[PDB]
Amino acid sequence: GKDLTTKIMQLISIAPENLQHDIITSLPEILGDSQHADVGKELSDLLIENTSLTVPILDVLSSLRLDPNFLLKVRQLVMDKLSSIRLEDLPVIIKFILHSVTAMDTLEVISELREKLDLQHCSSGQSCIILLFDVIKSAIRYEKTISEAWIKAIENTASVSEHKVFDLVMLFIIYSTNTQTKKYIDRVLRNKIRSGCI
Amino acid sequence: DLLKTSVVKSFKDLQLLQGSKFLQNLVPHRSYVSTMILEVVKNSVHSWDHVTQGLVELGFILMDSYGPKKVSLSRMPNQHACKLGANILLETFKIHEMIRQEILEQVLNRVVTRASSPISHFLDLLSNIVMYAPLVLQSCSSKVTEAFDYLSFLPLQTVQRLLKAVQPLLKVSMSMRDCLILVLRKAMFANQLDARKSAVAGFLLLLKNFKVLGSLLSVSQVHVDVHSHYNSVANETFCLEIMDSLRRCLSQQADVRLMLYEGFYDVLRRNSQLANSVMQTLLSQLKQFYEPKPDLLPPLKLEACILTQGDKISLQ
Repeated sequence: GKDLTTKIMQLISIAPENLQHDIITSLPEILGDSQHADVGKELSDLLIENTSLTVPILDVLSSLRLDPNFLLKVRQLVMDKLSSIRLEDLPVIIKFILHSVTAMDTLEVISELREKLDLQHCSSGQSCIILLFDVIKSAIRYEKTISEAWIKAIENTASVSEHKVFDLVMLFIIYSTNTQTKKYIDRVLRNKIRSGCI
Repeated sequence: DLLKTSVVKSFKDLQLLQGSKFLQNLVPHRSYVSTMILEVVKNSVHSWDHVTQGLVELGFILMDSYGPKKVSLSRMPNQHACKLGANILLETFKIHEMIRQEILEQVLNRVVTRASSPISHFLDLLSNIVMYAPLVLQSCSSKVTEAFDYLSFLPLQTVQRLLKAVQPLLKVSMSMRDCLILVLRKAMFANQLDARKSAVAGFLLLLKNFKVLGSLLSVSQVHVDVHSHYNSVANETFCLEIMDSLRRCLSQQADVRLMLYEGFYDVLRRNSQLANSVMQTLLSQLKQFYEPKPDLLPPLKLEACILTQGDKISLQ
C-alpha cells in the first residue's frame, strides 16, 4: 500500500544509515505496482533533501519501473549537485547518467556532463580516479554516438581558453579506444593546435 | 582512398557497360578490379602475410563508407562494393591464421551497439564467418564470451537479430551454449527491467532450435572432467524447469507476452517432449478471461485485459 510505502520512508527518514541502507536496497521485494510511481518521486525528494544517502538511491531507482520523463526530471535535478558529490560516488553517478542516454539526448547530456565535470579535487584519490577512468573506458567501449558527441563538445568548447585537463585526457583515451574515430579526432587536434587554443 | 575510388569507378563502369548494347557492342571487356583484388586475396595463401593488415583495413573501410544508410542508380555500385567487402573479409578469415582473432573482434565491436544504425551487412558477414564454428573456437573464443556478457543491456531488436545470426555457432558447440545459458539465467534474476525482456527472447531461440541443451570461481579450484554419459531424464527435467520459468514470466508487460505467444508454437513444434506442459500453460492462462457458463452473452471478458494506472491506458 502507498500508505505503508510512505510510512516506512518516514520511519527511515531518521533511522540510522546502516539499517536504512538495508531498507532501501530491499524495495524491489517490498514494491507495490499500484503505487510504484509514487515511491519514486518520494525518493527523488529524499535525494534532493540530504544526499547523505546519495549512492544507494540512484542505483536502486533504475531497477524499479517508472516513467522515463520522471527519469529525465531526476537527471536534471542530479545535474545541479554534480560538483558537491564526493570521490567514491563519482563512478556510480557517472555510470548512471551515461547509461540513460537516448538517441536524441546525446549532445546535451554529454556537453553539460563534460562542462560540469572537473575532478580537480582528486589515499583513495588515485584509486577512485582509476575506477572512474575504468568506468569511462567501459562505457565508451561499445557506443560510437557518445564519443562522437563528446568530440563535438570539444570541437565547439565556445572557442574560449576553457580547455580543462580532463578534456584532453578524454581526447587521448577515446583516441586510443575507438579506432573508427581516428581521422576525425586527428583533424580536431590539428585545427585546435593551429587555432592556438591549446 | 585511391583503392576505394578505383573500385567504385570500376563498378560504375560495369553498371554503365551492362546497361547498353551499342557501348557493349564497341568495346572488349577488361578485367575489372573487383576480381583483381578477389584473386589477390586467394593468391595470398603462399606464405606471405605482410598484406593481410592492409587487406582487412581496406575491407572495413570499403564496407563502412558504402553501407546501406536507408535507416537509385548509385545504390548498385554502393551495394556491389559492400558485397565485395564482405567477400574479401570472409576470404581472409579462412586462409590466414594470425589475423582471424582481430577480424571477428572488429565485427562484433561494430555490431553490438545501441545506436540502432543499419547493421544488416555486418550481421550477414558475422553469420557467414561463424559458419566455420571450430575455426573460431581455436583462435578467438573469448570475444564471443564478453559479447554474451553485454547482451543484457541492448534493446530487444538487436539482441534477437544478433542471437539469430550467431546461432550456427551455437548449434555445434557445448561450452558456448552453457555460457549463454548461465548469462541468460543471471539476466532473468536481475531485478533491472528490460533485462527479462531480452532474457526471454534469448530463451525462445535457445529452446526452439535445440532438442538437447545444457552440460552433460575461486583461484584455489580447478574444473575436472567427469565421464558420466548424459542422463536423458535429467535433461528433460532441465527443459521442464527452464520452461516453467517462462510460465511464471507471464505476468509482465505486453511485449514479453507478445513474443512468448509467438514463440510457443515453434517451441511445441521442435521439441515434442514438452507438448503436455505448454498446453497446460496456455489453457490455464486463457481461463482468466473466457467465462464459462450456460449463457452470458459477451463470452470473452472485455475489460479484464486492460489496465488503468496513472491515466496512461495501455493493454497488457
